[PDB]
Order: sequence, then structure tokens, then C-alpha cells
Amino acid sequence: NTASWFTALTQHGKEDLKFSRGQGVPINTNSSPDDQIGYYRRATRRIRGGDGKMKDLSPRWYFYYLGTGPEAGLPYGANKDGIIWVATEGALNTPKDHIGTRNPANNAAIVLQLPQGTTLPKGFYAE
Ligand SMILES: [Cl-]
Repeated sequence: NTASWFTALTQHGKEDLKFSRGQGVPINTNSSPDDQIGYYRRATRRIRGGDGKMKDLSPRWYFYYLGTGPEAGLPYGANKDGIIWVATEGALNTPKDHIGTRNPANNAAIVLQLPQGTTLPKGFYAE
């Protein structure tokens, strides 16, 4: 059982996460230009509120390299609710099994950083 290599982007507003073409891949100096491609997957947790009924928390969007993670089998551009795709110029459309996912027992998450000039929808924040 594994985890995203990066911390999540929390959705504070009504808009799903979306990036303009060529944007959205997190910075990771340990990966190469061919690897800069993947998807974000929405994870929506539920909690028992103060009243006593269940409710959704803010959705969290986690990045996974193409061909890894909970949707490792999906090809780039696959239509699936809660999955959005991103790729940098120069990336290769091949599975990134060599990067894989993170084992939290032996690796901390990488703080998710987006390069300068990256635009986001309302309610998401870039570090
Ligand atoms: Cl947050």
C-alpha cells in the first residue's frame, strides 16, 4: 500500500482542479524531463460533525505520475470523475513505473511546488 510522492492540493472552492496545457506537474528534481506527466486524483474524506451526522471535508487532490498510483492502468487523457491530467512540454507518454509511488515508512512527502507562472482555479493555492 502506497502514497503520492507529494503533499496534496486542497480544494477550498466549488471548482474542480484544472491546469492549462503544459502546466501542473509538481517540481521534482529527482525526475527527468521525459517523466513530467501524470494525473491528480481527488480524495474526499468524510467526518462525523459536531451535530452527529457525516459530512464531506474539503477535497484533496494528489499527484501521481502517469502509470502509477490508484489509477496506474489509466492512459493519459482518460475520462474519469476525480481524475485530471497534466503534462509538461518534452514529457514522454509512457508509464512511469520507474518512479512508482511512495512508501511513507521510508520517505517523507515532497512539498508540492508548482513552477513560476502556473495558474490555478479559484480555491486552490500554490506554494
Ligand atoms: Cl490546506
